Amino acid sequence: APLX
Amino acid sequence: DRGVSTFSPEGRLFQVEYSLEAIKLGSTAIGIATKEGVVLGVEKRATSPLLESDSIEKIVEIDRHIGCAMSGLTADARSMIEHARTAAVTHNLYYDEDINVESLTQSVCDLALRFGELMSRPFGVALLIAGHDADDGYQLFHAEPSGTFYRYNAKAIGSGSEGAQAELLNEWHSSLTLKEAELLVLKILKQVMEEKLDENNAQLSCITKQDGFKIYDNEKTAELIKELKEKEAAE
Amino acid sequence: NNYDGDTVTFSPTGRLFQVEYALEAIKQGSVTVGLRSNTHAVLVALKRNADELSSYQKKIIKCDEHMGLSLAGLAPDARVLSNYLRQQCNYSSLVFNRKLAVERAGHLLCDKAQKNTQSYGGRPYGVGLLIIGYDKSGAHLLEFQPSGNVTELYGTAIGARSQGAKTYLERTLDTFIKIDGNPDELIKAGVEAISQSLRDESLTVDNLSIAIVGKDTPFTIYDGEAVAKYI
Amino acid sequence: TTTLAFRFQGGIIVAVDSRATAGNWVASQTVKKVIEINPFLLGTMAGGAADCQFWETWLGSQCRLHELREKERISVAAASKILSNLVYQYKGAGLSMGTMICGYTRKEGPTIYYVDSDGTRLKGDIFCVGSGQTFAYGVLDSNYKWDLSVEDALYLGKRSILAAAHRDAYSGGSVNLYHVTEDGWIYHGNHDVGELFWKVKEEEGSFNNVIG
Amino acid sequence: SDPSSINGGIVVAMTGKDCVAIACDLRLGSQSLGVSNKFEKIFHYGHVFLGITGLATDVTTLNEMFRYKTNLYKLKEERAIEPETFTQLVSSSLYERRFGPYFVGPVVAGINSKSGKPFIAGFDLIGCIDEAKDFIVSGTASDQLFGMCESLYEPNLEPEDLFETISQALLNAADRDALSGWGAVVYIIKKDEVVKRYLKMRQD
Amino acid sequence: MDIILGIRVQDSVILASSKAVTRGISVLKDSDDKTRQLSPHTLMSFAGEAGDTVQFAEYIQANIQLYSIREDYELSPQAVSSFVRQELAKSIRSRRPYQVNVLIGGYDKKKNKPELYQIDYLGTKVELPYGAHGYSGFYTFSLLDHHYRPDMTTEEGLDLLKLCVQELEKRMPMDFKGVIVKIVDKDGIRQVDDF
Amino acid sequence: GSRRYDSRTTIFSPEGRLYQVEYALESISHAGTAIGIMASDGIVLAAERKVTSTLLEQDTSTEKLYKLNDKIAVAVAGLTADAEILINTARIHAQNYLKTYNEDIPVEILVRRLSDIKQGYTQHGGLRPFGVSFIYAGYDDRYGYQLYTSNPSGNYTGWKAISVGANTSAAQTLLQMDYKDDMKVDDAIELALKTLSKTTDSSALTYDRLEFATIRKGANDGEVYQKIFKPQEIKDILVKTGIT
Amino acid sequence: GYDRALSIFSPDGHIFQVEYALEAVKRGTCAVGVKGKNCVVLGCERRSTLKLQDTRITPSKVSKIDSHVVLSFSGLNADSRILIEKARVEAQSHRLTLEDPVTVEYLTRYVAGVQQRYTQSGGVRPFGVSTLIAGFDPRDDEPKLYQTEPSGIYSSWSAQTIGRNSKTVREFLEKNYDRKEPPATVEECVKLTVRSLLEVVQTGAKNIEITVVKPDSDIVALSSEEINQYVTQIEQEKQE
Amino acid sequence: TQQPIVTGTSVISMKYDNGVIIAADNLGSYGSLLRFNGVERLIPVGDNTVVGISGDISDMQHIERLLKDLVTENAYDNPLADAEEALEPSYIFEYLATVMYQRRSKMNPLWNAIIVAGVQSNGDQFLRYVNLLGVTYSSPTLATGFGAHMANPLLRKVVDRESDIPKTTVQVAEEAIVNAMRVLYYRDARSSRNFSLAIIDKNTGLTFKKNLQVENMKWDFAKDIKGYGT
Amino acid sequence: QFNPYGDNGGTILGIAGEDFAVLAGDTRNITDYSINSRYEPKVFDCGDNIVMSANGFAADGDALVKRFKNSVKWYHFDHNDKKLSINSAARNIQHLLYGKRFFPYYVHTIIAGLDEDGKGAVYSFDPVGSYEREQCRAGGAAASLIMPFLDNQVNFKNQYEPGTNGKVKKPLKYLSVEEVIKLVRDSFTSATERHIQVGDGLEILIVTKDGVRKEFYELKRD
Ligand SMILES: [Mg+2]
Ligand SMILES: [Mg+2]
Repeated sequence: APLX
Repeated sequence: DRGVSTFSPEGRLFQVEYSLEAIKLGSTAIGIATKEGVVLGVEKRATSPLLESDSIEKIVEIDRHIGCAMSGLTADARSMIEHARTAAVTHNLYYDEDINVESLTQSVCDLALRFGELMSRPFGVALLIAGHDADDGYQLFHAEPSGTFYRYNAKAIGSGSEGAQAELLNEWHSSLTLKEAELLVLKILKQVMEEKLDENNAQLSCITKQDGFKIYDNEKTAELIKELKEKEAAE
Repeated sequence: NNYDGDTVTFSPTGRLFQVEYALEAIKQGSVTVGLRSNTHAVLVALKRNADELSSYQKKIIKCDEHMGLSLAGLAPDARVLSNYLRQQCNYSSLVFNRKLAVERAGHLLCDKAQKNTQSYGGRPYGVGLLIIGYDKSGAHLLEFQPSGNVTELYGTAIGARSQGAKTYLERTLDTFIKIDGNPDELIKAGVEAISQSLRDESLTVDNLSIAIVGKDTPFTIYDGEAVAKYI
Repeated sequence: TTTLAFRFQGGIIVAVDSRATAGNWVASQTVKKVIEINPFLLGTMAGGAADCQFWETWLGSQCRLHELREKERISVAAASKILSNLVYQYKGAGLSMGTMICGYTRKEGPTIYYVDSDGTRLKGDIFCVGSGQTFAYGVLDSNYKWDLSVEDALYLGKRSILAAAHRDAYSGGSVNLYHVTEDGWIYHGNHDVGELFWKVKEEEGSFNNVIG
Repeated sequence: SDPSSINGGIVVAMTGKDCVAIACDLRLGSQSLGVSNKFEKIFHYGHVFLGITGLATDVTTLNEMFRYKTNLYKLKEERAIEPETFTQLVSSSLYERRFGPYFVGPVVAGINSKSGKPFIAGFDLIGCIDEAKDFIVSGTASDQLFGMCESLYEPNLEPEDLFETISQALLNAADRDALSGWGAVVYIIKKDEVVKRYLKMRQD
Repeated sequence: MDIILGIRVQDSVILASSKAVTRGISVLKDSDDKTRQLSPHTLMSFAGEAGDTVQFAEYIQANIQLYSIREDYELSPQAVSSFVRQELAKSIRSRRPYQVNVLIGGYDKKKNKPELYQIDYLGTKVELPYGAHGYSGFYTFSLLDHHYRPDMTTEEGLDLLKLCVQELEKRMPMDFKGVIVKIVDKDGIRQVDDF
Repeated sequence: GSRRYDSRTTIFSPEGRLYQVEYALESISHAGTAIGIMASDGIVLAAERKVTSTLLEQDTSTEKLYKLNDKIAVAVAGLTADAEILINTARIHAQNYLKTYNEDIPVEILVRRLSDIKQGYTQHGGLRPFGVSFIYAGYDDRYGYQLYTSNPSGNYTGWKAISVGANTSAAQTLLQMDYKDDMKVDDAIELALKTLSKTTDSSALTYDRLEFATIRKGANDGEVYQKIFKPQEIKDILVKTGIT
Repeated sequence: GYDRALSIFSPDGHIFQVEYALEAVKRGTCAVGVKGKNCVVLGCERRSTLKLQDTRITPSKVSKIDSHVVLSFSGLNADSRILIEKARVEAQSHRLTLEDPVTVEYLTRYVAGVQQRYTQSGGVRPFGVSTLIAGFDPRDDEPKLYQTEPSGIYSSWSAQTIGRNSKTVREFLEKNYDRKEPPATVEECVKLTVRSLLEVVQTGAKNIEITVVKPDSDIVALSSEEINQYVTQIEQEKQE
Repeated sequence: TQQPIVTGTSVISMKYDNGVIIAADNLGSYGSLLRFNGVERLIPVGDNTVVGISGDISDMQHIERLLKDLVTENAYDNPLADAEEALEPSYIFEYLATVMYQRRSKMNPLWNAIIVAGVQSNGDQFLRYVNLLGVTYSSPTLATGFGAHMANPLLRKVVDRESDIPKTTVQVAEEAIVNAMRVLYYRDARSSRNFSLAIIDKNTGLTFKKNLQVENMKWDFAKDIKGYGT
Repeated sequence: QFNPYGDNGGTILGIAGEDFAVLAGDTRNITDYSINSRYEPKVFDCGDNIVMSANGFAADGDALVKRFKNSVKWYHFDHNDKKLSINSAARNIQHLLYGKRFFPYYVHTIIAGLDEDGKGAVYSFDPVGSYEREQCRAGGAAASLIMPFLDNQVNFKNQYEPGTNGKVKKPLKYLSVEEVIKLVRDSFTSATERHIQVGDGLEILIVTKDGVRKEFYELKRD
């Protein structure tokens, strides 16, 4: 899952 | 004694029928639905002149597009409003949209029969739920402690309800403007109220698509009261 | 008299008065009719209003694509029972990939109503239901009573003055059962059936409620201008 | 991520990048890392994309319920504390959030709160949050004065994100600008780094490390 | 991160002729760092004395717990608890936390007011009673205390002589342990008088 | 978090607490006040795990304030310290313990005496003339062992405290951005603004 | 169902009274009188045992006066069994406070909590209330010597001198007559015994039908001592004041 | 758990248990609240059938909920302690989460909500208590006075009284209180409050309690002599 | 969290023009020990479905009991239990698939790979797979374990896509299945020579064949193989 | 130790036009180096003109689609047969995914349809519920191969107007359904060439105001  | 969830021989729930008598003792609340908006008005009915009338809160916001008026044991309405607000906001969280007025009303009415031997007794308060949504437009609902709700073009609840309802039967038509509806609520409230109607002992509100739910100021209502008296004298 | 305080008490003649009082709430309710052929099943319901300013209380509820019912009595109790049916129909689809048989639907409602007639604190359901559906064994019509008794029928009616429609359908039995592959005619027969229960009032456009399910027809409800065809 | 917000003479500037990454894979260049809670409240997102997005929109619902119940817009302090108390309940479960709650109220004035997933809650004038926070700090701190004009403050916030977008591999995409005043927040556009970098390089004369 | 040796400390008890002695050091530290030189490890409930070594938070907690329980005992029983009975109460209370124990090494000492008999006892962290005619030892210098007591001790010592023996046992044991020392206290207990003496010892 | 110190002198208790809040390779704040007033004559400083510290401090504050309103009376510093110790002693065997170390500086109005209590996250309480938590103690304790006297004034205590901060600023690896100093005496709690 | 047999112990009368609380107070009015008198240098607790039999073991007996902790005691009027339930709860509560704060519990805090327990039985649970009235006598360093009373309603009040149980009306009038603020313990002892002697339903007041206790600072320097009187000590104090 | 529905509707639409709880309030000692231009004063009756009382330790009639809000009551004394405790806990909880003390309206709304809950919960009877809640909102100088009752309804009052003979003192306040000009000072407000109680009380000795609340957590209780001076002054003006 | 103890190897299957065929050997292995030889791993449900199970045998027996109970429960208050409301292969599968996925979600799986073969009421062939993870899929040919690696390639030469199904007879289909079982006996170290085979046809119904043996094997060339090189 | 997750391979792709939207996905299903099925669809019509695909671990994918389809059904029951808008569906799916934040659905989810103004819409999700509306998204095993091609051909990234000195960008414009299907087919044939888990068949679901249409194309089977 992506992070920012 | 006897069970709380007991049926009478006529096929009605004793406690629900008795709570309806409590609502008849309550202060008058009137709602009128138009194509320009829905108007909600209530009798405040202060028990004493020392009581600061602006603290009497019988018209209440549920969401921006839904408002609510009450009559009966008004303390019972607090948890109903709390549930309504949570239901409205929760639906916006889950679906990124406004919740339909009918769906809100149905959610509030689900609480009604959750009593027995759940809470110990039915609610002793009736609610007028007014709002707008994109599908069915401007709507007015009467929510009872029986768990039943009817949509209305116009409706009165409380002590002066049966007299006010008969008046609403004659006056309502499908082309009423918002201004016409405002005056009509004031007119009918003044007829059924005990004390003389003014800006301090009566309160108006409305819900429109554009501006949402708004409770009127005492200054704004006072001018509508003055506009009403002048028009009745003018013929 | 002394034996009607709760549902857990039998009378000396073996009657359950609370269940009988619940049955009485159905008799006060507005009339609704059910009938079927071999291809379709139809519900017709007379809706009731509070006054001329109010809406007409909706009588018919959809349970699945192939099943639904009409109500007479306490509407909130119909909402509870219909919701249970929606869940049971749904459980059957998700777990078994199987449309719930209308007969099992009846058995499940019976058992749910029964539990409320044998325990202290609770009360019987105060509503009667007419369940229609189309499943693997064709069209079906059921009658639910809150005593727990569920009955499969060709046609029936419940509510106030339901005896008129029930007599009519008993006469018309041989005719309407063979209305196969013709929805509009089966509805006409149902609309004529409910007309035998009318007094001083007639069927108007915002008064009549019709529902139909069948071989190549999902459960759908008709209100408003869509029922003007049948008046 | 690189996000910042700083307080100054003319209110609050809020600036964020728009990149999302899954390891070295650039997942998105168009992520909205500012959430508009109400006309006077903003929230910034850094860390777990779902964690931030889910709980900050949830925060918005809690703020709406406050103003319905209390007939008054929620304070920045109370709004930030709802979020910090929420994440504290989940402490140890593995939530990843670096957020900034920025807004104006009458009693508080312009206010910024830093809130993160290990329960830290700090009031302050300047914060930079995310994998590129240090790069933003470097430019922001060395050019910050309280007496910056609205025009200069907007540019500095924009320029600080650009600095981080350039140097931090996990920052980039575009810059989203916001200005918070006594009258509420004002959006100052989406600025693609693709064009913004060269425009800034030419006009400012900076970024001499890069082949022109 | 061994709970029984974070804070340090020692307790020792001995019997004599119609008397008992119980002694402890005063150190409380955090591993290498000495923090407090006033941390007494001996408490009393009526005429029954309890010394506790180990994790200091549990030492404090258990003192408060046994004060609690002996106070309720006295109210209901209308008499002071005796050493033999208190020993059983300590054992029950520790075993109640079998799989989440207090990290302690308690030592009971006292004279039974009815029989006049000197009594001492020791426990492990989970309640096992260790009764002894001669001496009980506990703490981070327990090996050292065992060695000192076993060699120095003789039966039926007079109160004044018993003081010298127990003091020398503690002092010389403490000086061979990094986590024990920083002062010491000795209790001499006779049938109806109790003397408390602070010892001069090296402060490193 | 990191540096919290305490000194009890003749007539007052002085608490000094570092201003830095660091996360990763960034000092996020240099003006953080690591203390809460529990009652008019009782102050608590704190250091430890992020989030836990403030959450614990404010929880204790709420409980003492609740007690004050209920009884219309101020708990003694000894009573407050025992309450705090028990909460930490409970916490250490919880599913997720509070990793917070505290100093409690109070002035007992009934005894007319200052009191300083050092309590770690395990619930280890001691009353001390001077105290410290974390790596600070490894420098300050020996320093105070040498220079401290029990009959010192508040001013002498502040000079003694300056000597500690100077030593820490010389030998400590991290920049803790100075300290906020607060005094607890018969007249209550006040902050020294120029340190 | 079981609704049929429910007495509804926690409801209001049409007049706004709690039936069960009122009837519990009626029960207490037949119990042996207990008197508390607060002096400047101590407190006296005096109580009359309920009609005694000559074969009752008098010395190893406890009916009226109970010790809650070293600084607080109570005189009981009502059902003894009910009182012991409450006394054990109060004893535990005192120890909880001491464990938490390392200080002896202030008298009012103990009284309030015990009174709150009584209140609960009148508002919820459907159980009968405790048929007990207490006189609390105790000392703490905030208010010094204190007398309180609580009753089945869970309502408590503070007093200089007070009686519970039988003949409180007559007893209170007599206390109100002879009590003054600068009174000493030894005078209060005499007042307590004189009042019981006049209000008693018995023929004559004797040592075997009494329980007696004092709470003085008459120990050695700034500390409080509880003296539960022995039979012979009550016999002597009864002679010393000239009642027998 | 005990489940019985004790509060239920009767054929005429009344909840008798709630109405009988109001009778308990009517039995209680009189309490009065009067708000001035810059203050609120809470006056309370204390019955004099109780001599030999210890007034140092006896529970006071007016209770501090927080440093800026107070609560007085009429009715069952034991019942009031439960409401006061809950209110005090909520006051601290509000400060903890909102980082701001409660408004008087919010605190009143909470207490009223508790009372309402006990009117439709199984196994419980309503509180036999009506409260007067007075104080000042944080950073606000506008006086606030609210009233609650067993049913759960609450409202704001310029001046109000509850308890026994409250209808007599309400009559007094209705003609003696001008909305256009409230008591301009502390002295004027206390005097009007003492006057109103003197219509009902008996002697102005140790029968009247007065508590004055001013803005920014400024609450103080008057002593006997201070109150007695108002009693002495009012009686001398009366003989005219 | 489990580990399989007594285990069954491959289950293989395919569709043909009028129905489906499924097969599995009669072995219950205990690690490398070929412990039990009379194990039936094909379980019929009614006259229209056969469930073939590989993996843990204790869990297989549990699933047997569940299917057995499902037949009993379906018959309750059901006059059409042997007609329109009889258990379909699709119902049986979805039930098992639900159970398998629920058990994996509770981190306590039924350690099995399952193939449900049958014919629907409208005549359509049913063939679908489900395993311990709750993973489901359908194909003209399906196989578990080693069968997936060795049987599928052979069975796909007969029915490579949907359009090949009408062109494939029961004779050709059974021949391919029997051949695949021989290949598995050559190459799978936890296979036996004895196996069961089931045919569910839309016309002739359920035919259950027990005690089949692998035969016509090629071993003679082994005599010519000497040493490992030189 | 039991591992509750698996990887069923395959890849999916969503593109939005002016008055339409497509959601494509290959029909291959795999575990490790074996093919389970050459035709196992994973793009589904969920009603209300919403198409959905949850690619990754197929068991989780099927469970999610199943739950969302059910969510649509109950949305009708509870809100008077109201049409579930694509934005409302997206938010609902976020809560479905985040509800299992600490035991996630191992899938990349994409939905497609029309917004309330009749314009094409594509929404994409991460495994735990983070979502975003886009013109363009590829998901699954070959997402890293296809997505940059889509950036170039749908959003005209890195393409400048010839002769403008790299100053004027190629202007954005909507693509016709014919042009979009060309890009989908080329995207999948390219992905089939270079990714082992992609092949067998391609199924495209096209969504307009008239409904949902299907198109199928063969892909290489090696
Ligand atoms: Mg040593
Ligand atoms: Mg050393």
